[PDB]
Amino acid sequence: ARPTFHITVGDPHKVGDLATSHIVYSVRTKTTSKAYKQPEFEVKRRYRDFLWLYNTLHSNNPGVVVPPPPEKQAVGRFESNFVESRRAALEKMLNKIAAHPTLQLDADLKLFLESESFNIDVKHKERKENKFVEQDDWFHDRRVYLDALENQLKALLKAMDNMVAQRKAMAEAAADFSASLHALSTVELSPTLSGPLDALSELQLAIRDVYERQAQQDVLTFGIIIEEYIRLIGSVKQAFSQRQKAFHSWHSAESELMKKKAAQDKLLRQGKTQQDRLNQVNAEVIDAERKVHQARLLFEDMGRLLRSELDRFEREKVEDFKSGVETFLESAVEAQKELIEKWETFLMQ
Amino acid sequence: KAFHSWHSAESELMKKKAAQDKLLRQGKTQQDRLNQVNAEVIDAERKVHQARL
Amino acid sequence: ADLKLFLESESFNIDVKHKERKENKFVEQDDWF
Amino acid sequence: LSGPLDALSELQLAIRDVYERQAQQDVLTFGIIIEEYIRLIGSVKQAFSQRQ
Repeated sequence: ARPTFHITVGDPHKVGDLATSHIVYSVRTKTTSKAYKQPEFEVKRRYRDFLWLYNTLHSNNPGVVVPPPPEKQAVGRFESNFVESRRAALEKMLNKIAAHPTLQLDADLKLFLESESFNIDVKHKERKENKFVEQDDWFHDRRVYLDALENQLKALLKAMDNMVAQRKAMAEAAADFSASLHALSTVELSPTLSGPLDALSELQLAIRDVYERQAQQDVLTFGIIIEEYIRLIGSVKQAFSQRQKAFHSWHSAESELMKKKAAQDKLLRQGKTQQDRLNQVNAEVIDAERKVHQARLLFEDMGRLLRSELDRFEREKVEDFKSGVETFLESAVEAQKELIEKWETFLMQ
Repeated sequence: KAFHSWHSAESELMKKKAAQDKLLRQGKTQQDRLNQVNAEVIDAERKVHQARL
Repeated sequence: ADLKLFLESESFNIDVKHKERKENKFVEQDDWF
Repeated sequence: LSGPLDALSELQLAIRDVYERQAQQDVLTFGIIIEEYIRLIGSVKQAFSQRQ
């Protein structure tokens, strides 16, 4: 039910130009999930609703994840692709969250997916309105690697940008190389020389297209999967900050404990202590003692949750780049076949 | 005091490590100067390991 | 190593060379001399 | 995992290379031959001038 939540994000009611206009998607939840009311609902959410929503998920789940959002226009234009990315980004975000029972439980989200009126009015409606060193170590080890990996992923991202730019001329080149060959084939009046010139016009126009097409096959596949990760790596950094907070609050609980115990010792070494204050300070001590224990306890299990997540995440990353590598493979082989056919055409001339 | 030295060593190591990585992924540091910082990151670990122990 | 880099990189010996440094009895010896 | 990831290093490059390769393979061939004609053409341009 929780992962068995079925989501189509479709219907790109892409509100026409404003230079910032916001696509509204059907969100059809067909859901056998019993974390979603409707076995089908469609809502028609707009970008803004989701981003917020995404944030809401962020908000209701205290460290408890919130993967990347609907796609950013922070590099996006409003492109079908971009909006698709958004659509996808959601799909993904949603997908996962649904196969995480908790994020899927956000009530706003139930209402959101299962009612069209946007996140907002839903959101009113809902609130009725080892060593200490060894533990620090894994956290720091972790931070640091994925910090390094992040700077790499930022360099790899901009590598992709280059690769798309470096498909251009190339393109402009083979587009004017075709015209060059073509041009003289219309002005030369010798059929059997004009014709071959013409055949070579064909090869270059054909190469231009095939090259340009492959940027959308293989390079864009990698540029999407790299973009996905930087958000998600981004997100466990937000999670990490919740855990350090969890750490901050514990340590405050502990400092509070020591203050109250130190006061008790002082009352004690006056040598006559009223029994009133001995019970009151001690009681508060005991409440502090729980606060410390509970605080340690949740914080411990946040790191444990982070471990379980880290090994999943790590395996995931490999699978994507293999499918990534598969998209490259299909384009490369297709390119060479297409080229044999180009070759054949000018044998027959 | 020993508790004080040991966390001191640990905050100093985390810093040293951090300087190292940022210098590295500046991507404009020769392997000579990297080696000077790296060695010092490893001496800080010994300062943590001896102080904790 | 300079030579590896030298032969296996064109930028000349020089920048390679920065990059690499990360930047017996008395009678018997005297007789051999 | 290191190995494959690295293996993917080799590849990309190997491929890269092949890609890289091709100007030199082909493009260059052409650039030369293109040039050549142009050389004649220049010269016959002269040829003409002589004729004038």
